[PDB]
Amino acid sequence: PDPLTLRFTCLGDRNVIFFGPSGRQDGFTPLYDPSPSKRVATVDAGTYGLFIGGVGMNGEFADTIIEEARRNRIPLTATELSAESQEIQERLLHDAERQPGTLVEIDSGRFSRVFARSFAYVAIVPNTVWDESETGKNVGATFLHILKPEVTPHGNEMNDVMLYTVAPFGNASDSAYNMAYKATMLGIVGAVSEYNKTPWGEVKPVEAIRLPLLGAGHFRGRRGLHSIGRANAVAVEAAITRFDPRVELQFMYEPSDTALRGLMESERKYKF
Repeated sequence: PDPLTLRFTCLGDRNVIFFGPSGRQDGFTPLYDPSPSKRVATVDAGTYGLFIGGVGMNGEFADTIIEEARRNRIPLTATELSAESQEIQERLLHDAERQPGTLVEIDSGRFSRVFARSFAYVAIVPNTVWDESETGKNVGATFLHILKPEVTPHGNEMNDVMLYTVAPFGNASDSAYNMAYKATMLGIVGAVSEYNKTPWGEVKPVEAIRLPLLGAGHFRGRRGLHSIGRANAVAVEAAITRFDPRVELQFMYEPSDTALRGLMESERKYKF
């Protein structure tokens, strides 16, 4: 996948990477590289039920974790990972909702074979400023996990951080959709910002985040991809402005290049 790099003055003159098509179906970008130069945390396009598994990118995350587990000789099945990830992330979201804008935490490594430590963060309490009936439930919920070495992709120490986030369903009205999308992006960037400030951030910082086009695929419903590119672009602008982060942004590939086009439009709008 060609890492196309473009500078954005609307994002404080930051370089953003937009991976081109890979050899895989629909040019799907790999979750993690076998030989990374920096610590990239990839953001799982999560489900409203908060499990790791199933289909789409979420399924690829599960397959990757399970394959590495089997490789390192651990009895980990799809149902184990689905249920455990679900349990941990349900509990953490409850804690996160008690204290919006704060990074909450539990030592999952004490009882898990997959997760060493687990975090959560919400910019806005779900179902308060929008209705979960149109967006889906647990929208904006953002989780960050330090993976155990025995499930770390490609067995590389630098690939042992992942994120998991829940995007708004596309059939939500524009007003609610855009608002939820921004809240979600704030959750991602806020979680990283807050996490890098902790002692864990001294040892295992997130130096870049690899993002899909959130809300795409199965979460689209009837919504047009253009409206999603714009929602993402504007959400990214607000998040960068809020946290002014050092973290590098990378966007995974999908055939319509909507993530790129949305931000190109934001750049054009900013520069004129």
